[PDB]
This record gives sequence, C-alpha cells and structure tokens, in this order.
Amino acid sequence: MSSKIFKNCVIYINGYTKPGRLQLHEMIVLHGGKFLHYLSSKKTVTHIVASNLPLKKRIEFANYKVVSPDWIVDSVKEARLLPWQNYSLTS
Repeated sequence: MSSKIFKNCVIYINGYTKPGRLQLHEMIVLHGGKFLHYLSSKKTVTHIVASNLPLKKRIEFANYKVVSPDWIVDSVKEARLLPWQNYSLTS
C-alpha cells in the first residue's frame, strides 16, 4: 500500500527539520504533494513542518500551523492522512 496521500497538497519548511528538507520534499513528491521553499501565501497555508519553532513567534505571526515530522512520517506509514493537529507544534 503506497497511496499518494498528499495529492496536490502544499507544504513549507521552517525552523529546523529532520531527516532534512530534501528528504522530506522527496517524501512529499513521492506521495503526490508539492512543497515550497517560501510562504508568501499565508492566507492559504495548508501545512508547515518545523521541528522547533517558538509558539510565541507563531502566534505573533498568527498565520503559521507548524507540524512535527511524526505526522508526515506516520501518515506515509498508514498510507492515509492523519490529523497533524494531534502531531502539531502549535500552541
């Protein structure tokens, strides 16, 4: 089972991440999603992965929904999307 869970989804990478941005970007394209090296379009954030991002800075921007890598890794493992809102780095 290898379903393209992230079909036409979009992500951004912020703070610091693992295994590395390139590896995570490859997981995204393997599973049919897209990624960006930037986030101009705050108004249409879909996901952000950041394994370290101050919650205070997040709410000062008030436009970021940072997720820990466990979501993406485990959604890939289950070959279905999990709620990142339970594997999040939000407040």
